[PDB]
Amino acid sequence: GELYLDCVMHDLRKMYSEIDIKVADPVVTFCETVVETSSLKCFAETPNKKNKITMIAEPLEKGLAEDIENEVVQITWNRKKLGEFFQTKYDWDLLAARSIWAFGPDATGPNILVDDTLPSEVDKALLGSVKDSIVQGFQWGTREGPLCDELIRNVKFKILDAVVAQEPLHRGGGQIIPTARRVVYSAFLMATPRL
Amino acid sequence: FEPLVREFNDINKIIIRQPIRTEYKIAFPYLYNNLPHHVHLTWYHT
Repeated sequence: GELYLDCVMHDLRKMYSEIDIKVADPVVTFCETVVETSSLKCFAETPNKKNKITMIAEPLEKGLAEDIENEVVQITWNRKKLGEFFQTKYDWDLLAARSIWAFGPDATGPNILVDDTLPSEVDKALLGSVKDSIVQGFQWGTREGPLCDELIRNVKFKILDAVVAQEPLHRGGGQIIPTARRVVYSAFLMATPRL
Repeated sequence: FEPLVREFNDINKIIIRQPIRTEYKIAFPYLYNNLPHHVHLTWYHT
């Protein structure tokens, strides 16, 4: 607050650095959000056309995000227990209850990552190998910030088609991390960004 | 009284949301001015 920064600027000047300091007018930190389901989805690949990622975005409810901020909906327990908590608190679907991948910009973040591509996610041996690179791109791109490098609050990202080439073994992870980043940017920016 | 002393603050990069009312420089002297020399602190609440 005001008196806190007044006290630390007094401390800075009078105790450690005697230097005159130009100080601008204070601004606050801002955030970002999405308020509606996504449009015709963008799928994007690497410079070498190898691996695609299909993602839509729609807002998880206020209660969902505020309870993830209060750690009660943490994925650290059994996936079945997490799914049962989703079912007993938010009428959540069972097929969507046991497919959630990660959270976002920290250990408890205001985003959520869901998979529902039931005929095409029988390709699990080739999905789960790059699923962790999707998480490594997901958390990093959600703590980056598209517009003015702020944080992204209360947005659900949902992957609907995973087209990954057979045995990448060096291409997959390292190339899908910027793909996860760029498809996260597309699914965010396309069909209702808000501040 | 009489004066005792006698690309950062760009006007396109600073939101003027509230006009800075001048008594802020009294109430919080370090946070609202540059070069606060020979300044006195204030007792602010009983």
